Amino acid sequence: SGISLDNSYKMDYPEMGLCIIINNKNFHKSTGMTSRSGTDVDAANLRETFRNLKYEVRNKNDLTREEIVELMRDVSKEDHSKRSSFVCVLLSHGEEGIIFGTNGPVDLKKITNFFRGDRCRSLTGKPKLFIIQACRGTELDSGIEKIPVEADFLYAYSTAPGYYSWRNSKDGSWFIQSLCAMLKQYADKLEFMHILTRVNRKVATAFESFSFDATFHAKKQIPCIVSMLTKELYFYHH
Amino acid sequence: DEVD
Ligand SMILES: [Cl-]
Repeated sequence: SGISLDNSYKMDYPEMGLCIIINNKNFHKSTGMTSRSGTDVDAANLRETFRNLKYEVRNKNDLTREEIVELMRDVSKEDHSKRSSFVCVLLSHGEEGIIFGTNGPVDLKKITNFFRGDRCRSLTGKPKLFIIQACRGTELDSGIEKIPVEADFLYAYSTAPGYYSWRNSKDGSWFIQSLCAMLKQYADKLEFMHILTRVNRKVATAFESFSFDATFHAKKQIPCIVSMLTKELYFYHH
Repeated sequence: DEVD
């Protein structure tokens, strides 16, 4: 055959892969964590968006820290040989490096480790995407105007390190709303990083918080793309 | 608007 290039991930396997959506809205009273109103809009938006991208979506609601770990481990033990990639969306409360189960925290590292190049062989060399809508701290943005086991991972964080992440009780989170809109519009045209860059701009420009509390009013947000990917990612093929 |  002619000259061949390996600049982009092979996305023409029989299946695009799984899209696991962990939607945590209601938390155990003892944790003291509030209900995440609007998260169902996010979960529904994501399901439809990835459905159109041909992913095998599995929506899970209100999972405990134990159930999250068990789910991830079981999914990582599946045979992904015929799957092009893997997507996991986490919608919940959080802190830096942590996402909350309904009854307690789960280190993000524990979840992602199940999918390491050496622990999930059927996903080795394939893109593993973790989309996280959760806080990464308590800072507010005031605004102005052999291959590595950690390789082939992409973390599409909703907010910058150490910052709160915003969610609208009626429209859903700023990040997820934007992510889904950008995917629906550009998934058949742009490489993934370029799509996520559009998401960054949308969140950064079109949203500003409104709150009766001066401390939380007029705040801005910027998502955080973290890539360990080794190739360009296009959801379309041929 | 609420924070997570
Ligand atoms: Cl928080």
